[PDB]
Amino acid sequence: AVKYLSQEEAQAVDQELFNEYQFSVDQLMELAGLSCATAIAKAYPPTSMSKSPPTVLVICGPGNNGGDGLVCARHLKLFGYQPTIYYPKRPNKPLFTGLVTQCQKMDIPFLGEMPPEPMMVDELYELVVDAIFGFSFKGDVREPFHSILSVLSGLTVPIASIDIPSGWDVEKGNPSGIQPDLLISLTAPKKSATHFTGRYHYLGGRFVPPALEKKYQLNLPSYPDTECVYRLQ
Amino acid sequence: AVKYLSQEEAQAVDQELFNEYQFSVDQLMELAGLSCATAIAKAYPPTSMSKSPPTVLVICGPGNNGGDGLVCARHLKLFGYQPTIYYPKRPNKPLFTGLVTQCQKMDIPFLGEMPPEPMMVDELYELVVDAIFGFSFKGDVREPFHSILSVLSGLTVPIASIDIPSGWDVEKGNPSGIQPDLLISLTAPKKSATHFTGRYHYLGGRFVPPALEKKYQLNLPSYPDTECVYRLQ
Ligand SMILES: NC(=O)c1cccnc1
Ligand SMILES: NC(=O)c1cccnc1
Repeated sequence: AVKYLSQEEAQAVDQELFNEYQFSVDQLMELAGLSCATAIAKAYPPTSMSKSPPTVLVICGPGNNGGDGLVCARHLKLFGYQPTIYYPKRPNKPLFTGLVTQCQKMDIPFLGEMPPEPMMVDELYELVVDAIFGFSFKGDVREPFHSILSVLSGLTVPIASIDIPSGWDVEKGNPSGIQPDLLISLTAPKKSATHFTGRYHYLGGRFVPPALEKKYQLNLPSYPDTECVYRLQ
Repeated sequence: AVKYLSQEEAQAVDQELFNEYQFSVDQLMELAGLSCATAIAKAYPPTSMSKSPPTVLVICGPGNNGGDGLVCARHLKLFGYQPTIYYPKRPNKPLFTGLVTQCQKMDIPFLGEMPPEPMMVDELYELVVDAIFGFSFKGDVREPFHSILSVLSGLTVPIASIDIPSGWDVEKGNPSGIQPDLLISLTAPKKSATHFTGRYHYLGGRFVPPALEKKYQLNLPSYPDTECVYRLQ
């Protein structure tokens, strides 16, 4: 029975990965990101899609979720998707700088603004990746995010959330939030992930050292062969 | 027809990845490394192996090949292998520092010395990963490497080379060198890889931007679905 994490649990575990075990943020983000694009490509394969190539909106927030998001975009390009990225609040740090520019020399479009009504989103993108807020977030959804979140939960087309449905109280979830169709739990799943309603819940981040796994008695599922994602249930 | 690279070609391409496209060395090394452990796990699966868990020697040199090597070790642990690492000449830089310590808190053994005769190697390890020298190397195999290379080409058990069979003149190859059974070409394959004799030749490093691919007219094979490795022929 794979454990779902308290907010403090996760941040400590995260803590070790950078502290004791010395994974750089570069490293794990790439894999977080790779896991994401993997999950998505599996969930919703291009063959099974309605356009060639299949369009996806990646909506990246200001912290790390954004990061994973950007990686994910780029791998999904590689995987055959035609992503567009909207990245409103960008911190001025080489990491995020780097990932942006990577995406840019992938001929990945960035949008300067969110289209205002969900119907136009639905019309321009087959899948929306929610890269806004992750575990460590603690309410106070400032603009423009409230406004995007607002649009998002109006969509017909499905949303893929990275780690957390943005704006779900990380433990509470949110009865009235956005209800994404795929939730890629990274590292371990989060208490909120029990409120998850949709059709795909992959786990990702094949990097937990078994010592860490036995520490925070995670009972991780065995990933198959060489995969970096596992479907749940 | 996938192009095999001149030494200068590769280093320029590499050059762009860090320059124009701004991939950090952290990033691409992880994927290089992940590709490697992938290739190996596929080539030689634990089920098909003779011990449980299947032992592997990873021999890491002083430059980047070593790096990929160390990553690879750790992913292969994750993949179900029981690797040991011998890492004689270690540069004092946080990158390599980091990867070591990662491996260490994976309960991965490091050897203090190379066992002297290949028969003992054969007896203690089912597969030897050659993480010594890559493309950019330019002869003058200094000790202890000549001595290890010497042991290596005496082995019964198979060798997996990362990017290059260490001590093959990167273009010439080496008729009388080590003759590894799996060669994981990273990014693109190298002129020497035409002299390759053994049974598995995977290509790896799913990160080439198609602009780069069209630039250095690489004609890369399409990786399947979400894989980070392709078997050749
Ligand atoms: N965003 C990440 O890289 C990450 C790292 C560890 C746990 N969860 C997510
Ligand atoms: N060692 C690596 O990360 C690498 C990067 C680019 C090309 N080949 C190998």
